[PDB]
Amino acid sequence: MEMGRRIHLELRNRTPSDVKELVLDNSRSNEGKLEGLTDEFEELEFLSTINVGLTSIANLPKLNKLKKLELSDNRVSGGLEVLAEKCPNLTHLNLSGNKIKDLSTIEPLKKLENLKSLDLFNCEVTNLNDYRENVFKLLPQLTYLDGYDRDDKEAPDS
Amino acid sequence: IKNDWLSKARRCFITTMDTVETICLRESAKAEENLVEKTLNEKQMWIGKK
Amino acid sequence: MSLLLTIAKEYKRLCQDAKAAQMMTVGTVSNYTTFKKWTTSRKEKNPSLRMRWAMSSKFPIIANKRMLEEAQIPKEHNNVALWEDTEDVSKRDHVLASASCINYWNFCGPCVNNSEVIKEVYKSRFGRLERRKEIMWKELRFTLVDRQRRRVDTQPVEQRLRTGEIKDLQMWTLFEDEAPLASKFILDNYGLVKEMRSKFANKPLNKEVVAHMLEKQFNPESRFLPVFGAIRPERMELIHALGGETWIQEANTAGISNVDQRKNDIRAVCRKVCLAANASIMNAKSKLVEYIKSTSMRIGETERKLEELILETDDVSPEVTLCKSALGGQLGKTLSFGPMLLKKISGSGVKVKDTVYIQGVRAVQFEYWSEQEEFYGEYKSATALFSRKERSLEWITIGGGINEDRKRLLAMCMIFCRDGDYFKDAPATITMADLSTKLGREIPYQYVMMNWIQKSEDNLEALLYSRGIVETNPGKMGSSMGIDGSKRAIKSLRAVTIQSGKIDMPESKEKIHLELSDNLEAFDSSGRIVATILDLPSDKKVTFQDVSFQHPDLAVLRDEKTAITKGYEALIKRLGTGDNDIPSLIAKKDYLSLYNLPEVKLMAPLIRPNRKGVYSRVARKLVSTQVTTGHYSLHELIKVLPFTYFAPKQGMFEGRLFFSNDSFVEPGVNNNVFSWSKADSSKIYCHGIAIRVPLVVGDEHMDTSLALLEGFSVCENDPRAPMVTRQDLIDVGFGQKVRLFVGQGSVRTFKRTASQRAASSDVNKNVKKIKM
Amino acid sequence: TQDVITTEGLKQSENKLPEPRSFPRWFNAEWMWAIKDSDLTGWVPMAEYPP
Repeated sequence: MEMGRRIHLELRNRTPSDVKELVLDNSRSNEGKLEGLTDEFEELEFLSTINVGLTSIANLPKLNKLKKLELSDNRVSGGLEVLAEKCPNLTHLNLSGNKIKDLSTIEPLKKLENLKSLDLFNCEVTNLNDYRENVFKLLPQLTYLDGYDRDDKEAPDS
Repeated sequence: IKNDWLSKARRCFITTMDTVETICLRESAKAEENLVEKTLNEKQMWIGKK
Repeated sequence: MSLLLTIAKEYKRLCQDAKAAQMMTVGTVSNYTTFKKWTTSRKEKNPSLRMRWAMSSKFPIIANKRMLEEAQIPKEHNNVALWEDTEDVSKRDHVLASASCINYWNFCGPCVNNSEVIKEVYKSRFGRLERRKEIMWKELRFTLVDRQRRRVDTQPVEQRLRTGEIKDLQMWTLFEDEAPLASKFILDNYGLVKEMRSKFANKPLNKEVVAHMLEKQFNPESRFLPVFGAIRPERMELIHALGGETWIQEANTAGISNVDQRKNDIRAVCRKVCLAANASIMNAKSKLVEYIKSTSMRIGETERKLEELILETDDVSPEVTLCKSALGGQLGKTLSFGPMLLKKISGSGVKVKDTVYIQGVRAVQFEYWSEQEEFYGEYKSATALFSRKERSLEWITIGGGINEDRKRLLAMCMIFCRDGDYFKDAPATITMADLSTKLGREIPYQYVMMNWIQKSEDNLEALLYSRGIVETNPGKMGSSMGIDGSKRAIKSLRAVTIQSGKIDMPESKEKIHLELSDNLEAFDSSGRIVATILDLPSDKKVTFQDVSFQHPDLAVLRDEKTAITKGYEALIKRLGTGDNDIPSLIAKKDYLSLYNLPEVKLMAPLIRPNRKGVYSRVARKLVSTQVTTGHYSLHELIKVLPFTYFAPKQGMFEGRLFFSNDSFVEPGVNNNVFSWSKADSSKIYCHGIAIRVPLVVGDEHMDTSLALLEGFSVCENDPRAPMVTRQDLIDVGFGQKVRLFVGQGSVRTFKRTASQRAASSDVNKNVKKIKM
Repeated sequence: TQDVITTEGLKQSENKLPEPRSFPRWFNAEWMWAIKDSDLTGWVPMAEYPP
């Protein structure tokens, strides 16, 4: 459909200030750009944008209470420093299915001191040599990677 | 009209080329071989009396 | 926005006038078309001279004003005039300008985000370029090419449609808010509309241009041209650069945009159904219609119904002609006689019976026309222009290129006209066993002789010998044909002229209705037999790919997969509107009811009893998650509801949900047993069988205005019900009335209850009763 | 003949040479992957061992 109508539909007369969860999967976003989001969303604690032909992160407003994000199936590449200012209280992030080439694009995530788990699957970076270890050495605060901690410790359900 | 057409006198090239290649392709087909240079150099065309 | 207010103020000003008010008030909207002509009427005798004269002027292009100001295009970049404030007399909303402006705009003007959309707009021309890039040119030669003037098609096109069907495609892919009431075609072919819609939605484009280009996209350009060699659209589009009357540019173009294999497959399928439906002597016709309707085939990505394809096609072949007759399609004025083609240029006649003794004394009646009659003919790589007269072949002029084909054409033509002594006194060899009733149906004499000639060459030689042989007079040696189809000989067949160069094919843009008999004999408003079942290959075995013969008799699968497919059809049959159904229950979040539906109870025995409980727990769980949140995948629900009959138990879930027949379904990934795609969300592929899902409720992928159209229907007008938006249709309750603007100048009333029964069946049944 | 040649403009078949190329930057990655141990084993067959 379209993020505008999809959102207006999910919001069954509810103000954009009392929700704790939101979903936008299987929609489309013009120019691969977010459209309709603002800082009004304060109580938001979860977000999911999947298979929406997305390619960048520029119109993302400031969200503090956000603590979990999902951007799978899109083609994002390069923009990963906004997270240190908009969602500094973020813990879980996932990017499997996006365009990621090198590690320099990942470095900014070090500033997310609240980061706990990260998920990188099917990306070009994964096809390198000794990559789990180099990432772990870059982001020490991290413990879980793609659902697996150092020593291949499977993470619990939730 | 005379202006527009004179400014388009370049048409003669088309007609002359068509006639010449209408003679050369026809002469070349009767023999199933590339006979254009020979036709151009050799074929004699009566052009007057003297 | 404010623009809306501007439109309303303009309408108000228009209505304040008196004349405009009259013309708007009276009549319907169609008058617009009329008004569209009385305005902007001006032509020019010699356009070339006018354009050249105009271009000299300082400002030969009218242009928009506000767009130029917005784009910061000044009058003069650098001592070069571009435009000057003025108003074009006719438009009154434009300003003169010069051509130089375009160059400036082209080199430093406003740039759009992406212009790759043009590749979709002109897909035909980019296809032309892509095809041209794959042609390996070999070598120019010179020779007198033999060209035959025949009708052909000059554009490779997929899914060729009619003008009526296409018009909805433009409206339903660009202007949905003003789409007319849903037609049969749009409902049937919804994958194509979705595919076109996605490319041209939320885009800055001139909509009219795209619509016109889709019109050309779906139009196979038919032309009457001279032709040489094979006949394929891939060549005819550039024939001008392959050969003329005196030269030939050899080139291999076989493997580009294959369009002949699908025509071949369609004809093979028509042959198969025509040969199947000959078993029922009393009701062959009805069986044929049912057989055609319950069959489909895949074209590229989409799956299309065979009935529509037959209507669209233009294959003038005996197989297709009969099928087109049964459905009621009108067809060309083209006869057939075995694997031969004919076309009556002139003449007339009337049936006249004559006896033929098969062996000793055995009278067999055969009918022969009685008048002069000219006929073009066409056998493989050969052609003719023969004529008959009162049971005699007056003459035949052939212009083919092969001896064998020439002989076969001559023989089948002689048979066509029932000339020769053999028709008077049958050959000794032919017997009464083969004369008739191979399967209880009489076979006239001519088709007996045709089979005789095919059986053995010696019979053919005898038949040709039956036609008198004379001595080749001087000069006529070249225009003579021996028994071996020689160009010249010392003795030759009587009145059999021969020439070089194919006889030009006639042409006629006529459409004749033709019925068919109980024995599949196609009459055409007169005695003529255009086609029959006794002019088709005897039989052959073929493995058809990407086809759907969803009919019991025409099936090879066993009772197990058929039972599962039937169960899934039944489960999809409860997806219709009305209370106590899947969509309504989902709206009421009553997932519990789904577990006790009748069709799941019927389908439960199949489920593997050893681990029925464990599977039941997983599928009973997933539905709730889908149901409660409001984010669900209808296809997964249908796939996993059969397992929700039994009581949950405890156990480990490996990943696959088996049946009792060693066939499983994995929850999420498409497999042979159950498949689908997000592109065409209106098909379910169960063991390679297409099950159409009705369009009564949208899904996250399929969600759009179309996925609900079937649910709605028209009803008696009630002015109390509300007037809603097109988008709000999703939210209306089942069995709730609502008024709605439709198309242009139509306000109707729609009730969300699906009532579209089969019309053909009821009419047929009622009409049959009239004959008792 | 000579006229045939002059007509077709036949000339010896020029022998082309392979164009030179630069340093492969991806051989290293391929090599490193080759040094990895895959999930599956025993692709190659071998004979037996006598007494």
